[PDB]
Amino acid sequence: TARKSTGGK
Amino acid sequence: TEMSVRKIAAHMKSNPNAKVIFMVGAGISTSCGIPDFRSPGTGLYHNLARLKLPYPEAVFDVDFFQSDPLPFYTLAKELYPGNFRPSKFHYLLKLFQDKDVLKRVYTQNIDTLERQAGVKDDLIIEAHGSFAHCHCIGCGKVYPPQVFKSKLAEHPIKDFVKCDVCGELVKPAIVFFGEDLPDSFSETWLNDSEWLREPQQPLVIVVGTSLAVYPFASLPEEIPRKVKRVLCNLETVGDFKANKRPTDLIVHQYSDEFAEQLVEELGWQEDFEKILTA
Ligand SMILES: [Zn+2]
Repeated sequence: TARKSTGGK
Repeated sequence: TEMSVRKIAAHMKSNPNAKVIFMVGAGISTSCGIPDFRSPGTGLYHNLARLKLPYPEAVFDVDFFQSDPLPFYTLAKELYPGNFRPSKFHYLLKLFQDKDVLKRVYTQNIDTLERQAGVKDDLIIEAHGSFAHCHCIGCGKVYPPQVFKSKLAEHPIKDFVKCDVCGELVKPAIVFFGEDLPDSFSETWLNDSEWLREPQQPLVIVVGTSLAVYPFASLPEEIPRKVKRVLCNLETVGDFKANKRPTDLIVHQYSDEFAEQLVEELGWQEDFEKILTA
């Protein structure tokens, strides 16, 4: 599922 | 500062059997001598700063790692457990555990200083991985950490570890930008979220994080509105800024100072000092 990032929603 | 710390103690003394979830980031280890890595200079990141990256997050970016593994190797040498002493705040987590009011600590840090302060493995969620093992960034094949730790001691660091199946680079199972988080993170948050939805009121305390890194930064807005949230941070950030709730408690304090003030508001100084002196 969830991948690490500085962005998002 | 004062009033919001009183209100935290007020909540804990009026809900004595309730447990607390902590969510923490790099701010709780700055006093230990681990800076927040985007700003280099004198100290831990000194020799990373010399041959320096095209962007601040390059050292924990899997694409940059692929292009040049030496900067991360150099950083990792400094970050293996055993280099640092946990902070007063880390030991506050151990004190909450001793008092049976620690539900979980979710940490974005890879310094494992929660563990090193004595928090039990069951109560720690290392959301961005750790040095406990290594993995191929291609295969995903798992390796013991010693394959990597041994290269870190060599002068100089060259011929980086590669996968014995597909030949891609192997590294500690720390979550770089661009990589998936460990399954235990989402699975445990799903369980603790249901527990937060179940009259001893729990409490969630967010400490020392800019809430700028996802998906970890999604956790505060997922706290139920009926559960009190605390932010202890130099500035109001994340969902506490974008979507303030009336019951939110803000503490603009350094994390060690917050630990000291809360411990003695709770009346736990003598137990805390015993922990600190060991
Ligand atoms: Zn592989």
